[PDB]
Amino acid sequence: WIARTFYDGPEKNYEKTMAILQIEAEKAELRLKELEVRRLMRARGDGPWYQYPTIDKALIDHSPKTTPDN
Amino acid sequence: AGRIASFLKNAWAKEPVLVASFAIGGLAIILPSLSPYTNYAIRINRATPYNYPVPLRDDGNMPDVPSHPQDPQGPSLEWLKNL
Ligand SMILES: CCCCCCCCCCCCCCCCC[C@@H](O)O[C@H](CO[C@H](O)CCCCCCCCCCCCCCC)COP(=O)(O)OCC[N+](C)(C)C
Ligand SMILES: CCCCCCCC/C=C\CCCCCCCC(=O)O[C@H](COC(=O)CCCCCCC/C=C/CCCCCCCC)COP(=O)(O)OCCN
Repeated sequence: WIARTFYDGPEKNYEKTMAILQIEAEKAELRLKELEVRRLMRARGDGPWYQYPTIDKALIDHSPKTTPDN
Repeated sequence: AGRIASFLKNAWAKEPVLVASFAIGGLAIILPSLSPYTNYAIRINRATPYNYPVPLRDDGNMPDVPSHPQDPQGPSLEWLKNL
């Protein structure tokens, strides 16, 4: 009676544990991958991250400058 | 309208320097936007050649660009002479 009205079967806890373990393992793998990607992006500068501004080339004036040699 | 006229009349007495100052300053602020010669002053400033006019490479597609200074193409300064 106690088992029938207060508890469930073993398979429920078993499969809930499986799902929880899958989620946690995926999160750990993602954390490691994110750290490695951050290291590579900061070292190389070839990714979307750690982009530091340079002078906009639209500010340059392309006209004759009263002197032939610029 | 009576109060403003009374204030102006009372200020013109016993304070003419300030009245003249404000009148001249306001006129200097207002008149340039109404004068038609400010555009002429801008045009005169534009027509003063400080730099060398660098010629353009002709490709047969520029009829508006003269090939000699005496050619009738290009901007004119007859209006400046008539001023
Ligand atoms: C002959 C009898 C011998 C044995 C006597 C047994 C005595 C039993 C008292 C001990 C109770 C144990 C505590 C249980 C509370 C937690 C369990 C909980 O999960 O059960 C809930 C049920 O809650 C219970 O109703 C709680 C009972 C607590 C009340 C105790 C009774 C006496 C208290 C006195 C109250 C005040 C009296 C008035 C004074 C003026 C339903 O939850 P649920 O997630 O769905 O379960 C899923 C499993 N399913 C599928 C089977 C449903
Ligand atoms: C909108 C134009 C603004 C730009 C022009 C400004 C040019 C420079 C003028 C500003 C300089 C500083 C002005 C400081 C004002 C101080 C006023 C003040 O406190 O003086 C009062 C006295 O003056 C006053 O009463 C207050 C101001 C009076 C009105 C002044 C003129 C207001 C507008 C009149 C002209 C309007 C336009 C003219 C149109 C006429 C038609 C062309 C007290 O004087 P006391 O030294 O204490 O001596 C008193 C005891 N004997």
